[PDB]
Amino acid sequence: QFEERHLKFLQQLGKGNFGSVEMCRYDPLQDNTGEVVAVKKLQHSTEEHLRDFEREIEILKSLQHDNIVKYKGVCYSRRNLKLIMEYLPYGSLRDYLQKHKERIDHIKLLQYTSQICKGMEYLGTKRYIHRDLATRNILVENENRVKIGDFGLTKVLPQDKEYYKVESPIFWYAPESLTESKFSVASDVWSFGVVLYELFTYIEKSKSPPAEFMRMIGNDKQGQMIVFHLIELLKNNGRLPRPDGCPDEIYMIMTECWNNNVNQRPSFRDLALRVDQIRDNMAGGSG
Ligand SMILES: N#CC[C@H](C1CCCC1)n1cc(-c2ncnc3[nH]ccc23)cn1
Repeated sequence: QFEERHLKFLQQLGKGNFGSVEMCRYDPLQDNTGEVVAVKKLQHSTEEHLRDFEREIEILKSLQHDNIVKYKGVCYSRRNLKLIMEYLPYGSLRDYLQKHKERIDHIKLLQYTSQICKGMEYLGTKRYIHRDLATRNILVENENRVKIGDFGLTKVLPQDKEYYKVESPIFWYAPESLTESKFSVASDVWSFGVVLYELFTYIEKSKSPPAEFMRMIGNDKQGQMIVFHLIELLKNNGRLPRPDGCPDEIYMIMTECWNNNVNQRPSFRDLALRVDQIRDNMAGGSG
């Protein structure tokens, strides 16, 4: 779809563990008048990583939703597969919320929450598991609209099961992901609860899930024993605390998402409805 020669690098936007995203100018008219785009490429183009990247591209191209970053096309010349997507200039929600927190009230946080929920509801209709729902993977287009911005870990559920068994962001993981490496819509709901916690702490680093969990566990632990003591903590119903200023009903949603019983966690459809109702009530539909 895109031609390598016209694409001009401008600046790096983000770097993951296997890919990076660049800000580039696509200029088919060679007049520098072309659109600025975001370009994802692999750091190391091994056979494994390229096969994974191809499926990620297929996943994004199949998604069309207001709250999912827009696929544009692919670009290659010989092993230089790149994914072209719409550029969102406010960057990740983490940076945005940090910079603008004093101006972002709870009604606005719930607007972002609702948009994330509806994007995930849409993902569920395709039987996709995101596996990395966290504010680092949410992008901001404008002050009224966020989009799920990265799908590098997203899996398609197999046809015989409602879960996929597969360096992990352990402080966002459901207990069965930690113990059984099992990922499902329900483990995405668990991670969504952590996202809600991130939003209502305004991405303060001292209150981040890793900082909170390590204080609860003990900083003497490293690597494997961190995971062990996190599992024991969650099994014993230890949970992240209610953020300062967070309404109790919003914390209650977090804690329902963090149920150890997978079957007890809410659906994204129900989360979107409840968040929308809370937001409307807070804005003056109930006071
Ligand atoms: N979301 C998310 C995180 C993702 C990083 C995580 C792995 C590659 C980079 N990332 C995407 C961007 C980005 N920024 C601005 N516009 C964009 N469009 C598509 C991705 C994108 C920046 N970092």
